[PDB]
Amino acid sequence: SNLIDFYIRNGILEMENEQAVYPVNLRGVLNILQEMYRQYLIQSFAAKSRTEKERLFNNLAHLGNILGVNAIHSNIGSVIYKTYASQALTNNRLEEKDIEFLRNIQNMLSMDEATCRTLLQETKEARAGFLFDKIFMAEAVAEFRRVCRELDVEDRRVRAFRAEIEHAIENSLLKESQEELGISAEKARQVLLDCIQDRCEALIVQAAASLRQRRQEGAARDLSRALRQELYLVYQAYALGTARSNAENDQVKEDLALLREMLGIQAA
Repeated sequence: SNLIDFYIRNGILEMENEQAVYPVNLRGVLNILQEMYRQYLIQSFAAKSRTEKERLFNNLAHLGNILGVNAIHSNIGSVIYKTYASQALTNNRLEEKDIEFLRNIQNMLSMDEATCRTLLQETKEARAGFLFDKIFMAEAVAEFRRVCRELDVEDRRVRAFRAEIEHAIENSLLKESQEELGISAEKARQVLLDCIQDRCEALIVQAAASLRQRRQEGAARDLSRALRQELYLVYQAYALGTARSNAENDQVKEDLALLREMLGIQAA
């Protein structure tokens, strides 16, 4: 039966490749017929010795003889034999290492230029992990824009800005615009109003929270005034007004006024 069939397999009757085969199966777990070809095939894609080169592909033949074109399937094969070991060199270790291992990979395979037809297909989405869930960080969400250009070269503007906001605030002005321009290197360059509606609803919390009880809203000012009750907080502007006047340096002179012109411009 499938019992005299496997007993026909008693024909192929390898121990090695046979065992290894079924072994590669029952284990990994399945068309008794299927893996049969499978394992064999990649076993052939191996190193030659004129007669093994023969028995193998020769029985590899008696195989198609079994199944008995569909042989495009021997392409769905290496396909993953690639994709796997492929994206294997995924997480940035591109090198001459990839270069190296890779080729040789497609070597013990068929694969015409199709290589690329995946080389990136992989490298491609290879990013779709990171820059997709760029949230779980922002320096990475940017790290995408870092390398997610290196290889591959919609609220995509949201993080773009958020990662631009958090990064910019923590973080010259116009060449850093080039850092926010790294964002225009992902999103449009006209979404400053999703930037402003994104950098405006931030200043507040500092106003609301710094402004609450004992000593200062001078801090929530220094950093929130790092942008570009009513007179009460205009006193933090008064507070540093003198507190800042901690040197009366040439600049201290100009940064104190316009700034105090901002809390003053952002009057109330």
